[PDB]
Amino acid sequence: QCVNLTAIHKRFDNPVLPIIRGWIFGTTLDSKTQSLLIVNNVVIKVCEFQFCNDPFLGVYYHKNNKSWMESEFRVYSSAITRFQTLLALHRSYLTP
Amino acid sequence: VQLVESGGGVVQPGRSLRLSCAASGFTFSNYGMHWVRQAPGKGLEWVAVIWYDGSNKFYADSVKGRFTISRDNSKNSLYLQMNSLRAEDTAVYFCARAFPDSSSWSGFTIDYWGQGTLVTV
Amino acid sequence: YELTQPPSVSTARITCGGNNIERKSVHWCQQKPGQAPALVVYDDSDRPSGIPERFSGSNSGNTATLTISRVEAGDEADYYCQVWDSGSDQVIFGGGTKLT
Ligand SMILES: *[C@@H]1O[C@H](CO[C@@H]2O[C@@H](C)[C@@H](O)[C@@H](O)[C@@H]2O)[C@@H](O[C@@H]2O[C@H](CO)[C@@H](O)[C@H](O)[C@H]2NC(C)=O)[C@H](O)[C@H]1NC(C)=O
Ligand SMILES: *[C@@H]1O[C@H](CO[C@@H]2O[C@@H](C)[C@@H](O)[C@@H](O)[C@@H]2O)[C@@H](O)[C@H](O)[C@H]1NC(C)=O
Repeated sequence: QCVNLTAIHKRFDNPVLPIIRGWIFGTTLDSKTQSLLIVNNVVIKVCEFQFCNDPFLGVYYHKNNKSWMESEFRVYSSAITRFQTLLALHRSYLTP
Repeated sequence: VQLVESGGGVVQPGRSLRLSCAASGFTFSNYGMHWVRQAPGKGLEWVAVIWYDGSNKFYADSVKGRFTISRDNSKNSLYLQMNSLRAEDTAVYFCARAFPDSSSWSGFTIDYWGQGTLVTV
Repeated sequence: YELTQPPSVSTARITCGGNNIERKSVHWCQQKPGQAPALVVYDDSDRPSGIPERFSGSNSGNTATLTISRVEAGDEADYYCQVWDSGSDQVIFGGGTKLT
């Protein structure tokens, strides 16, 4: 369920370090190690996560209803020295 | 807005075939594109979609790992490389222009369809 | 995810069932014999330019409907129901309903 995106400088660059919903903390940040996932909506889990190269929470209005917001949990495909921020991205923030 | 498929024909099982679609009448680089196939006597079956910048490629479960979708914005053209074709892959292949789906973050429906090209395996 | 719709319909109403389909946008395309499909309805009830006001629709509960009023002989085509499945990033098509 991963999507290639590469904060929003339209260019997108959200690098892993040694509008915001949460964070990913871990080492290899893949299925070979336990990683910590913190997401607000708070849900905090430690699992054998296989994270996306560009993990995020997609945000859109359900059928263009401004009173009904929905999101896509594009963070990992399966379920500390490095971390990255999980952003809330509207499609319009990435398109021309 | 027009789409023209080519590269169809007759092949044997186990062999590959590359299809292409020429786009004109619109800015190709601003739209995502779909491939859809229709076996004789059957309904429409989705094959793959590619984003306008070529960064994201999604495939139907039945073709994933065998078919590759790609685009060339400079040449205003769409390609589909089909490897290891089987008898079950006999169908008319269409290229089509994607349209944003309001119920999904980056989902698409299909707006403009080409005439399609027949591939027999 | 899959859609379910009848092989054919003789105002014509074409139904498209699914699991809580209300939460998904339903789109419809019309394919005439010997011709490519064309978009008729999108986002449940919106029409693209060129489509007659005769074409309308709705989406509620576990079913969606394409309603074609004042049906003409020129409408004798295979109408397909499709949605985007965000769970697998696939376009899901129904069997297709033929009008007569
Ligand atoms: C997300 O991208 C990865 C990596 O692909 C590279 O970067 C892209 C932005 C684009 O420039 C590609 O042409 C680059 O190759 C995709 O993983 C690759 O998938 C292809 C098959 O299509 C495979 O041959 C490569 O070996 C894969 N590379 C790696 C590192 O795994 C991935 O599929 C893309 N995700 C989606 C949904 O498209
Ligand atoms: C827009 O959405 C309004 C709110 O709907 C309710 O809250 C949302 C977040 C969901 O939980 C939904 O299932 C709930 O029913 C509706 O009251 C309103 O009618 C909607 N308007 C349109 C045009 O769809």
